[PDB]
Amino acid sequence: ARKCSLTGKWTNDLGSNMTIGAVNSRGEFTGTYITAVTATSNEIKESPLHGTQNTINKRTQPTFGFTVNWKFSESTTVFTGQCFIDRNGKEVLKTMWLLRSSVNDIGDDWKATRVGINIFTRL
Amino acid sequence: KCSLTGKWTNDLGSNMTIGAVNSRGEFTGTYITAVTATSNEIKESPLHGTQNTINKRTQPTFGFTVNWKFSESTTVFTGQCFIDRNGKEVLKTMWLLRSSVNDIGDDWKATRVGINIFTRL
Amino acid sequence: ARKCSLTGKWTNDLGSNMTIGAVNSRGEFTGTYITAVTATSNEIKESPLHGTQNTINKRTQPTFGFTVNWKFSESTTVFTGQCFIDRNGKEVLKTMWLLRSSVNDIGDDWKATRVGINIFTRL
Amino acid sequence: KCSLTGKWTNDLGSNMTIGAVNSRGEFTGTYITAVTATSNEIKESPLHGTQNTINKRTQPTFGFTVNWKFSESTTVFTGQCFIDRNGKEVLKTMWLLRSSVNDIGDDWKATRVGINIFTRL
Ligand SMILES: C[C@@H](OC(=O)N1C(=O)N[C@@H]2[C@@H](CCCCC(=O)O)SC[C@@H]21)c1cc2c(cc1[N+](=O)[O-])OCO2
Ligand SMILES: C[C@@H](OC(=O)N1C(=O)N[C@@H]2[C@@H](CCCCC(=O)O)SC[C@@H]21)c1cc2c(cc1[N+](=O)[O-])OCO2
Ligand SMILES: C[C@@H](OC(=O)N1C(=O)N[C@@H]2[C@@H](CCCCC(=O)O)SC[C@@H]21)c1cc2c(cc1[N+](=O)[O-])OCO2
Ligand SMILES: C[C@@H](OC(=O)N1C(=O)N[C@@H]2[C@@H](CCCCC(=O)O)SC[C@@H]21)c1cc2c(cc1[N+](=O)[O-])OCO2
Ligand SMILES: *[C@@H]1O[C@H](CO)[C@@H](O)[C@H](O)[C@H]1NC(C)=O
Ligand SMILES: *[C@@H]1O[C@H](CO)[C@@H](O)[C@H](O)[C@H]1NC(C)=O
Ligand SMILES: *[C@@H]1O[C@H](CO)[C@@H](O)[C@H](O)[C@H]1NC(C)=O
Ligand SMILES: *[C@@H]1O[C@H](CO)[C@@H](O)[C@H](O)[C@H]1NC(C)=O
Repeated sequence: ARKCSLTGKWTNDLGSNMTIGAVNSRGEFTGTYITAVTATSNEIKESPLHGTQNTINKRTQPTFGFTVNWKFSESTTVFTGQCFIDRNGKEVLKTMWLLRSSVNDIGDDWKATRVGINIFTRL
Repeated sequence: KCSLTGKWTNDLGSNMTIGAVNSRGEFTGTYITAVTATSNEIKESPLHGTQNTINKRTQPTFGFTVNWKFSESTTVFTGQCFIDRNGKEVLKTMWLLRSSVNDIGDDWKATRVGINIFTRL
Repeated sequence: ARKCSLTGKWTNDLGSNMTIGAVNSRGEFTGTYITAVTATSNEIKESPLHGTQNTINKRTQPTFGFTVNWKFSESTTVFTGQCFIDRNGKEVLKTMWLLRSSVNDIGDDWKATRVGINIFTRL
Repeated sequence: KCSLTGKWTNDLGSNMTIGAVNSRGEFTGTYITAVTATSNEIKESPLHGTQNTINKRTQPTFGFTVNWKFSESTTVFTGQCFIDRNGKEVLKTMWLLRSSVNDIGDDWKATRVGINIFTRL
């Protein structure tokens, strides 16, 4: 089997793109995310992400997580999922995400977390 | 003025340390979990994340990833740092726990979800 | 060990309340929910809920699911959890929920779902 | 005009039928899943839920619970029925799969999360 590697430029059906740089010996990587959609009402900007891939037993399809530090919103998104060789032999990232909104009041914390999936292929 | 830096615990008795948050909002930390979904022995594990600095909010949101050192799994946490008028701090978060599955046909069952509330330890 | 039963009036820390009726032999139940808070700009009203308790292997601490059909918004929330006898011998419902907002456009689907917990105790 | 009533399938080839939706928005249905997290043999299982009828929207939200007949688990699904200019419908949902745990101490790991997209026939 190929190893599924995170390093590279990725896209989803929507056409958001993200670029992940080299993954270091501690499993750390950095990258940038450019979303095609927003919950905000200002200009979208390219935002950094930082995360780690899990290296336990050196799996060829490893899990990973990362945090996107949005540069245009007070929110944060975290993604986690796994790098798979898909049925067609291509790498695919199968992820899920939580988008945390900023709320003014701790009484509103209950409504601040949205959840979804995101599936990425190489661009 | 709600800062992520410090030692934190939850009601379960898991603890977390977080270091200085740099001017880009990056921090690293450790997480020692009281419980695992695994049969392995727990080991303190590193975390890395960022705090959101847009508009220098006093109660910022943030995310981090815990890179478990006794499992093939990864957990992410996101939430917000609340600070009351005593200056008591609370991090209210939700997490996704991603297990490693051997086949892509099992991906659907690989992601668990929950909350974790942390106070200063 | 008591059987943990869904039937009864329940509250959470926030003071939202819920009443669940008799659970039938097919494990169905009906009730009502009054939420203390809301994410819409709308006026809050008591709303019905309908769900089932799982009765496989007649467990004393069953899982269950229910849908709240909000009467004051176009939203729906589903809750699922388990009815435990807690360490102190009280019943407790430990649940998680998904709150589905109505969006006007399919392209907004990605952001229509919030997630949370709710812990109920008998009122 | 987006109606829930019908037989539905997803990319995995799970199927679901939903019957008539009454004037209170209630419906019942069945779910035959292609996959399971369990080691039991899958059996068709009943589902019950409601469609939201406030402002009688063309693309209403709805929820339902699947009462699995081969597991101690329960799944809830919630989402929205979308209908294109052509009359082609799709149900975009997310779900929580609650496992049964023996002790309240394991509750934190009992809830899995996912999506499911259904189409007609
Ligand atoms: C599930 C969804 O996820 C994404 O691809 N998403 C993106 O690429 N961007 C949004 C991001 C929001 C950045 C926000 C900052 C803020 O608003 O605070 S986080 C997940 C979502 C998606 C949305 C779509 C879509 C296809 C997909 N998808 O392919 O997964 O088509 C129209 O909208
Ligand atoms: C919801 C729960 O969350 C946690 O605190 N959790 C932990 O501190 N540990 C587990 C972690 C699992 C490490 C695993 C690596 C692997 O297994 O693959 S991730 C979230 C959960 C929790 C449980 C409790 C509690 C308070 C909280 N809480 O505040 O988060 O009191 C009684 O039990
Ligand atoms: C986690 C949270 O959950 C609830 O209690 N929730 C409620 O009782 N109400 C909201 C409901 C919203 C109905 C919305 C219709 C619409 O807006 O579209 S859905 C579950 C959530 C909660 C919020 C709190 C709190 C304690 C808890 N809790 O104990 O879980 O203290 C002050 O705010
Ligand atoms: C995300 C996933 O979800 C499903 O379709 N699912 C199913 O139809 N079956 C599993 C169910 C198992 C219930 C369990 C009883 C028990 O084990 O306790 S609940 C949701 C999931 C899915 C998987 C796929 C797919 C498309 C989708 N989808 O559209 O959601 O194509 C390849 O595999
Ligand atoms: C993603 O990359 C493609 C090709 O580089 C480009 O045409 C598209 O606009 C990019 N998406 C965004 C949101 O920038
Ligand atoms: C958390 O720290 C406390 C006291 O400092 C300690 O007794 C407890 O063992 C720690 N929890 C874990 C899982 O290490
Ligand atoms: C919960 O019920 C108690 C009545 O016992 C009531 O005082 C409280 O306000 C109720 N909550 C709501 C939202 O009605
Ligand atoms: C779904 O329906 C199709 C035929 O209509 C059938 O071939 C398929 O096996 C069904 N799926 C399951 C899981 O029963």
